[PDB]
Amino acid sequence: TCKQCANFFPVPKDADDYEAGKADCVREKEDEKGKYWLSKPIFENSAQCEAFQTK
Amino acid sequence: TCKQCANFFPVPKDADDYEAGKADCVREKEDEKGKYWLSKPIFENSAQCEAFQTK
Amino acid sequence: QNQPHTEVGTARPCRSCKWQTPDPTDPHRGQCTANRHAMGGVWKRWLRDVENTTCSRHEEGKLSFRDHV
Amino acid sequence: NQPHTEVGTARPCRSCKWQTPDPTDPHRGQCTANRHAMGGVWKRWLRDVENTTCSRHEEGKLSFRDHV
Amino acid sequence: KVLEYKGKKLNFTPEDPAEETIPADELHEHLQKPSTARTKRLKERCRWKHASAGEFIEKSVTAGIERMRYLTEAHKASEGKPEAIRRALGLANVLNKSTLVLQEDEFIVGYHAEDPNMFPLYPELSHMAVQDYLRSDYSPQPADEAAAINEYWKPHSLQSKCQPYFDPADLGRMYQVSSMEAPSFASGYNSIVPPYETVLEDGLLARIKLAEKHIAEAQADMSTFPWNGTKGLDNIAKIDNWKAMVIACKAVISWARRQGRLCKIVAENFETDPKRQAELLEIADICQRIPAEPCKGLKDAMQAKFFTFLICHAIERYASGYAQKEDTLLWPYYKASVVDKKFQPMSHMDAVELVEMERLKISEHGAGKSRAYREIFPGSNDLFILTVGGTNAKGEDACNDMTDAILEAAKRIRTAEPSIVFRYSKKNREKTLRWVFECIRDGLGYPSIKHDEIGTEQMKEYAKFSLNGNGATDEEAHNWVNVLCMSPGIHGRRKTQKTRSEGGGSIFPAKLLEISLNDGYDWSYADMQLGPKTGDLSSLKSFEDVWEAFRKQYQYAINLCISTKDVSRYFEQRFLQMPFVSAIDDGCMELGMDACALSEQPNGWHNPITTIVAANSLVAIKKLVFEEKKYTLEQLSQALKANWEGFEEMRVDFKRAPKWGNDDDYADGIITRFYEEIIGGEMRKITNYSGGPVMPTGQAVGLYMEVGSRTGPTPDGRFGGEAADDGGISPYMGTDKKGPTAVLRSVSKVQKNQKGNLLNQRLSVPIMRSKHGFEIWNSYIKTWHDLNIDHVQFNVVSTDEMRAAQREPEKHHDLIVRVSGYSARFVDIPTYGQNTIIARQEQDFSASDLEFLNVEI
Amino acid sequence: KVLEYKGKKLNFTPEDPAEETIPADELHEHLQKPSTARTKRLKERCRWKHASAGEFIEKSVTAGIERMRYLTEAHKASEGKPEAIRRALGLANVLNKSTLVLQEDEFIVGYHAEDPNMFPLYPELSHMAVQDYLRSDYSPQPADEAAAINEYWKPHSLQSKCQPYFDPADLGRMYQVSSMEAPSFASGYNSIVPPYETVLEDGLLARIKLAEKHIAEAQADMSTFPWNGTKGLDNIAKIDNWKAMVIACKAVISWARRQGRLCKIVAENFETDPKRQAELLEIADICQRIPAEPCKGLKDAMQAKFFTFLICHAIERYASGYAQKEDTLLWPYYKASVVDKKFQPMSHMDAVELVEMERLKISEHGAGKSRAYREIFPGSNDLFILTVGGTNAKGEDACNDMTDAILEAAKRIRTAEPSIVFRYSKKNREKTLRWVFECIRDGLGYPSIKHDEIGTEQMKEYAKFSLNGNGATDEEAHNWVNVLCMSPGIHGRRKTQKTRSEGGGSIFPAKLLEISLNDGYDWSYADMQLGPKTGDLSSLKSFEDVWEAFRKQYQYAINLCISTKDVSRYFEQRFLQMPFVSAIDDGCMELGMDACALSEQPNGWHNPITTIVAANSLVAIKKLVFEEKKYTLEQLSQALKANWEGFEEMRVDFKRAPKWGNDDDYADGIITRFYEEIIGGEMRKITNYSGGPVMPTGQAVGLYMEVGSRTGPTPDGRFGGEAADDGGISPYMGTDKKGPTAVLRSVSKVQKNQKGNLLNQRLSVPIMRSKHGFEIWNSYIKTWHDLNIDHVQFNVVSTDEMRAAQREPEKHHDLIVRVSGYSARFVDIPTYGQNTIIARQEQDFSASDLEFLNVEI
Ligand SMILES: O=C(O)/C=C/C(=O)O
Ligand SMILES: O=C(O)/C=C/C(=O)O
Ligand code: SF4
Ligand code: SF4
Ligand code: SF4
Ligand code: SF4
Repeated sequence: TCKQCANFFPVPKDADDYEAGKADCVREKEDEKGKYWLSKPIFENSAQCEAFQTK
Repeated sequence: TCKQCANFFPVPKDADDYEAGKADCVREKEDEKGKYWLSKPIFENSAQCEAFQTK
Repeated sequence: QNQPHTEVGTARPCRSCKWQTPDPTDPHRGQCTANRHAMGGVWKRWLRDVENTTCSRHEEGKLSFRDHV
Repeated sequence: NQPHTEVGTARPCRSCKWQTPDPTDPHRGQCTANRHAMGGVWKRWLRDVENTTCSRHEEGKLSFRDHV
Repeated sequence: KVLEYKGKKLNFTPEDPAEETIPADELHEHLQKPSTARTKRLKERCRWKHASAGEFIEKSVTAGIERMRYLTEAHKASEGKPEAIRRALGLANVLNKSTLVLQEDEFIVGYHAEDPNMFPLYPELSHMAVQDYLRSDYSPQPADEAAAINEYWKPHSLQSKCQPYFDPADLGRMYQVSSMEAPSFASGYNSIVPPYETVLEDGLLARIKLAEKHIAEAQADMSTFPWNGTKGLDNIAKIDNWKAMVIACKAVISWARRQGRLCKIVAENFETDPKRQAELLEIADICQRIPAEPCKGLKDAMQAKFFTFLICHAIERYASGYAQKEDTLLWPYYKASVVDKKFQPMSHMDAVELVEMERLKISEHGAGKSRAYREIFPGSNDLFILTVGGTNAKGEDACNDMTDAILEAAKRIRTAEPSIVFRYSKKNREKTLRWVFECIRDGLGYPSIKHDEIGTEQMKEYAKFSLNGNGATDEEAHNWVNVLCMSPGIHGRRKTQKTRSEGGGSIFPAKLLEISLNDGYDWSYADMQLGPKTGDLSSLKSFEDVWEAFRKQYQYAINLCISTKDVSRYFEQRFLQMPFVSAIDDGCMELGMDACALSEQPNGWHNPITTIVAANSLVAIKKLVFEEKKYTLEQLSQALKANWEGFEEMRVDFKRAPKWGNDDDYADGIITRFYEEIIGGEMRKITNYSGGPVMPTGQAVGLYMEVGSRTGPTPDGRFGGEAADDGGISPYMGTDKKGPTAVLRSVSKVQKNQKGNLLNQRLSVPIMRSKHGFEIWNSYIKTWHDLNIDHVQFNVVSTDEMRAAQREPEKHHDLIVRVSGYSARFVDIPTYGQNTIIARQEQDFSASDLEFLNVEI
Repeated sequence: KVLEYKGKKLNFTPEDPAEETIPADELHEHLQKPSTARTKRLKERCRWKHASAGEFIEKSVTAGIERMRYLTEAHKASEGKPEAIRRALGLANVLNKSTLVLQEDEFIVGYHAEDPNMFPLYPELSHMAVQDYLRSDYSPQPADEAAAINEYWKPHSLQSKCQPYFDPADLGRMYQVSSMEAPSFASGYNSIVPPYETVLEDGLLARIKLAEKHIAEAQADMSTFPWNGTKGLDNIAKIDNWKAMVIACKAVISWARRQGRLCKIVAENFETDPKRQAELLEIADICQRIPAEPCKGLKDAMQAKFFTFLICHAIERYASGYAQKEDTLLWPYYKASVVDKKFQPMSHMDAVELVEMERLKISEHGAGKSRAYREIFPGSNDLFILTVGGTNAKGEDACNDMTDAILEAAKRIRTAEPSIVFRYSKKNREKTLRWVFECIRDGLGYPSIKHDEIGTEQMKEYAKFSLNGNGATDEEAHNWVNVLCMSPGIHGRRKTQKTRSEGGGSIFPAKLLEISLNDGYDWSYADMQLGPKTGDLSSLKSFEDVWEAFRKQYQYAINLCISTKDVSRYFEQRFLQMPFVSAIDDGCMELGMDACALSEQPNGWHNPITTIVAANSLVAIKKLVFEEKKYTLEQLSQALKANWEGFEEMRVDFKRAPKWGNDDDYADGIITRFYEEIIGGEMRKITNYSGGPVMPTGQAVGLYMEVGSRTGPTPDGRFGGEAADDGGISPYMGTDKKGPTAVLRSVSKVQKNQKGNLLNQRLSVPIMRSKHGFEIWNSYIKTWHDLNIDHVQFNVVSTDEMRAAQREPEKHHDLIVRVSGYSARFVDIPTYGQNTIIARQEQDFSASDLEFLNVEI
């Protein structure tokens, strides 16, 4: 799981930090101040989170 | 239950290595070559072994 | 009386008093800011123990930043 | 008759009586099976004692008198 | 007002006539003018993380945990490896596994925590600081994991390594922050002057290639016959250091590129505005090429500056400050982008908007410092102090259009941080001076003015003590910036200051005076022996005896102050290596040494805070107790122990005694000796790790309020818990009645053994907003420069505006005041500090004042 | 036989007439004469732990676990502390939690393992050695805990610290032990010369008081105003070292006193014999006062010596050897006890019995060394080499009654270890000389003879290179002992060698010549490139080309050897501190430095083993290949690849080429150039950690067997796997055909660029065991001294007794033979080594031989 999320962007092959199956989990978040985005390194085989949107 | 063994010799209070309840467990052994003695530091409340001599 | 005294395991510690702020270096210590002169001075007292200390002026709560130094 | 690589051989160089562990790295070995008639023990080095075997493999261990 | 000057009638009416229709108690709410709509939105949406009284102003600010977790993981995995390589691996793990943040309307991107409302923590520096964070309402979560991290790091923490070499009584005295500031190893507080120039010119790929070339050469030397054991073993530490640099630099490049990748992803998948998408793609390409490659334009330079700041001040290690020569550092890229339009072509206002965005990004930088330093900078995130202006190597004016862009952005956006320091020279052009005055007349409190020639001569003097003989050259000596608030230091590709252990930290004369009058026993705060037993009251028979008692107290305290710093440096270079900072330093790269081990330019100093309170107390003791025998020392001690209760007449007598800043010959005579013979003279005898002297950089920076609360009543007439003097050479509150020129002449008298002193002055608002004021301000600066005073800073805020702000904070949120050494949002300062700021005399100028100042209207 | 000398008739009939009634094949089984019944009982029940072929001879010998267990615990608990204090804490934990052993009939008590049949292991040195032990039949138990201990220690092991700084190919070449001995960091092998004098003179309580005084002075200096950062930080490492010294010394005192308490307990609760009870009480009181207090008598001195040896060679760290000037060190206490009868009154026979008991205790000392060093000392526990004789500081004879007591105990009790070295001078009295000849004529192999003047001049020359200018004085230079087998080094309270990293390790010229003839590729053993590609055979057009190829190989190898040793020392002083050794060294205590950091007396050296095989091969190559052009280099290489199969005529031709030890002008000229120009010449170019030169100490020590088995066929006439020469300068076995005097002249020709060269000679049994033995042996030694030869050692055994011992091993248990630098029980030597020893030429003295020696009957 945690692979067909709309927030799952596989790391390009040419990237300095590329590993087999690694990806960025990029979300969009918003509080009273503004709207921001969070990019955390995850892998293709990883646990999904509460909000899974199918790609 | 390691206190009333006949091989339990309390460390003197004046000794450099004295601690509360510390003692020497001195046993005698013998093999084909000769007879020797072994002194291991143990404590008053400690696990007993197979060779517990009463009193 | 109004000055701090030692009470072992007190129900009203300096830690929960609104007049106290933790020490700038050691969180086990404290600063008692309950001696507020009429001319604005905050005559702090040092607290060696914030868990077993109390005085008559103990008030549970927490002051806003405006009321501290 | 020469040593060869055999993955997971049933008789490794480790258990052969002609072998003694390398003086520095126990993963390596010394094959002492080439004993000249004039007394020389012409040892050969073994990179791997776990996946190596030859025809002269004999399970056991010589006494120290038979080693160098 | 109206001033009669040489026959002319000077009318003090605001330049902008519409200011006559704005009420005086809300003026500063109508001065901000963001250059573009984007910077206005950013100022409105800004995530301020100001701290005061030891807690954070906003309930949304909370500590992060990602840095602690990943550093702990890397440290557990790197056991047995060289400590420098272990530190490089820790930074690499943090950078590789950290969450990156991108906010709306941002152009300069990047953050130092996993969430825009958070800040990182540092369990490797001081375990007591993390422990205080755990007991706080803004603790990292989950709490049990953070507690396990702190328990794991405690035996390896810098505090645990430094503490075994000092008397526990000494450390107990220090940690109270009453007579001496706590050592940096106990708190984790720090500063740094990063060599941005190397990053902007060379790019990290070049540094990696250089380190690899050095590594290969060293290994070949190690394999060269015939081997020499007395020389070859030197290569081991060099190879360890260079491998650490390679690891750290590769990690930083990967980190910046992952940030750029996040930009591209948000452009292609999350953002709807095509203009915003194009901007995000541009930023993504920038972060792709920067900082791996050299900078080609101004946007490249600013992004590289921000990345380097994040690594050097937040990620690799905590370090307060924003030290940099921003205009000189950015000028080549301004000329490439704005003047020549060769790469990243922009206009001057584009650069103004860029500097605005930089100021806002700094305004969003929460500092994960300890409680002590969440107390002593009220109304601000942290200390962020940049330097502009000055002179170049050939002694010519260094002002340029980039200086004007920085000053215009700071005037427009009205943000407290970062504060600005302007090195003033007579060579400085008048247009930039008009911009500096524009910032000052608006009440921002910055730029503070520093004497350029004094700083350059100081740099030259310190360079002589260099251990390897590679101190700053006479040409390099002109390139200096303030390290944190007040102390000059070299900026450039080499020889910059790398740690607060080199210079920094404070000592408080007021508490020392109080305990000198009590045989070294602090009865007022801790009820404990705080100093040596200099003598009981019966032993202090003459004034010279009190003088010598204070001298003994000062010697003991300052010795502990400098020795703790030098021990901290000893253990920093061995266990707290900064391979990234070492990689971007030409000296560290050439010599294969850690940034803390190598020290080519000495800059040792310590800050005397609350000096003027002790000085005025000494003057009053000499006047009334000894010379006139009006009161005995025992009477004074009885009254002080009573907090002047029932001794009010005596308290007023001591208060009205001659004070500093009135051009009084009696007070100034004693106080100049106090500054040069004791404060500077005794501290000068100490030598630091770099082989240079340690000289006083007087300042207060908020401690004057905290120390005063911990200090008891003083012969100066202060009650117990009353605030101390605002600035190191500044006159005490409501003690100056002779006007601004008299204060200047008193400050002029002390010229010996001081590396720096801070003067805080409050100027009249009507004169400043009047057309006449720039000429008066320029005249004051010119007189101050001829006076040879080291520094001056100006606050121009009506008490009415401040009183209204106290009553209605939400209405007055825009207003900014200056505390000593930095500027703060008034509504975020506690009432104690607000009242110390209000009580500062608003100086009015007479005819004789202008005549002394040589004003030509 | 009967030899006629200058008209007088010399008949070689045994002194002891009963020797005519003892058959020749069992002689040495009837020579032991223990002085008392107690030492006889100890000799019969002795727990020998002899080793051969990499394994232990007896199945009762097995590894211990207590040392690994408690060292691991202490190391896990001491994280974050200074490494020296961590090492002191590890030693303290081992000493406090160890099982102490007391055996029957013992007077000198003490052990280094939890069981009298066991030995400790060293997971902190080399993880590969512990892994080899785990795979062995003598593995520590429980096995899983020992494996977990090794897994914990691997990242922190010294091997893991040294290996990252060398090409893995280079280290792979070293680790084969074929052309270069493996570096000490890879094996854990080590040596030391303990400063027993400090322990025996001062007692550890004095050292503790001294260290505490130094600590207090350093801390007070650190708190002295004004602080100096360039000087005060030097106190941190000194305070750490002195605190480590206090910890280690208190632990050792407590450990010795607990041993004495075990003695008293066994006396009061387990022993029935009242004589034994009184003896145990005496030993208990000794262990109470010793080594806490200074020694007062001979028994005190011996118990203290043995305790210090246990700590310095087994417990705190592994260290081979028994280095000490035993007679000089023990003489004051012998004079106090035996001569003056002031404390512990004894007779001379009592001291003889004491030294007997000491020799038996050393015979019971199992060495937990790695497999490589369980291979190369066949027939012995380890290397134990003490030195007696020599000259004092004034140059006068150092022989005394204690020397004769030591030699007499070695004569009656027939134990292989410890071996004895006798520094010979013309000043040496004739009474001691006969005691020396008494030992040699019995075939014990020891005492070996060393040139006193050469060693003293060597100490002066090395002292000139001392980095801190504290080299040995001309008076101190007379006090020197052999470190292990052959290398001189200073003994005393200061400047003694503390680690093998200073000097030691081997390099093998025979394998180097083989790979010189094969472009650096070892086809015979590993089928791998073992050295640089110096050139193919067609490129070696001249003999000088072969010479230069060998020189390049030798340079590569020797550079690797010395660099590995120096890197090992760097990491030893940083992570393997020895605070106990530092405490008993006056220099380390005075300077507050670790024993591995300070090096006041340089002693760098390396051992060329298998030199004569390469030298004879070069002589044969020049003879037949180039000068006579009888064979081409390609023919010779083809023969070598065929192991001389079908090339027997060529093999005999190369064997019949001129060889070393026959006084051949051609061979000796080439070989002397080989010794002085290459073996010594290239090595001295290299400078070690201490700043001194590195000089060759030629010796074989059994390695000759192993390296010969790993070396392929050589142009000297060897088949593949045949053993090499038995000494540094000895002629190859069976190649000397001109008598002993020719061997002497040949050996004497080499005089330049050597630190030492081992000479093995076999003398005829009837001549040595006759009443004429002493005169002939003394004339031999006198001529050998006048010929300026570095060393000589003798074997007095007939081939028949050795063959009988090979056939009937269970009936020749007391046969002792000499291998190279050490003596072994013949029956514990593998058949390979036994046959190499048998093949040594038994020399006989002609009339002209005695005439050359100036023999006067
Ligand atoms: O680092 C400090 O304590 C101060 C620095 C400054 O004011 O420059
Ligand atoms: O340690 C060695 O290799 C040799 C030592 C000696 O012969 O003294
Ligand atoms: S962590 Fe959640 S948001 Fe991120 S990729 Fe997995 S399921 Fe999607
Ligand atoms: S360990 Fe065993 S023998 Fe020793 S005292 Fe305890 S029970 Fe007795
Ligand atoms: S309980 Fe009393 S002493 Fe403690 S903080 Fe509150 S007011 Fe101060
Ligand atoms: S299996 Fe063959 S190659 Fe391996 S050790 Fe035995 S004889 Fe040697």
